[PDB]
Amino acid sequence: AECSVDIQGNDQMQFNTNAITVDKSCKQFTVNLSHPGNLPKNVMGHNWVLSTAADMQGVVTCGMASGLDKDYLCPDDSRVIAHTKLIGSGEKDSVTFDVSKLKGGEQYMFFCTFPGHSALMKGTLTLK
Ligand SMILES: [Cu+2]
Repeated sequence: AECSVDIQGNDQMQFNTNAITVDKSCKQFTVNLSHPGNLPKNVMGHNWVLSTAADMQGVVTCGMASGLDKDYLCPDDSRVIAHTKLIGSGEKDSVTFDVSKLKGGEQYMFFCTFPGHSALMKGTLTLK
């Protein structure tokens, strides 16, 4: 089983994957996020945030006004299944979550909540 994925967010507003597969035999799944660019996090910060497709817009909106010092996420927001911190150029963060948190018939999305990023920085996550 492959129970981790490495993801990059760059200075051109791109994640390097659009779709993440979580092998259902994994008890835990890990995302290792890094930022290959030169731009600092107040200009081009990225996080990796997971929610159901239905919840994505609310999480993104709640985040846009939570501000930079809250990593553009509403604190202790239970719609967020898992998230990293907001990182800038040359930084990295990882998150590990319980695969039991994923419902098998549900649609999940991952995205960055830095204001405006999620138009491009989004993809699917699928338990299979
Ligand atoms: Cu971003």
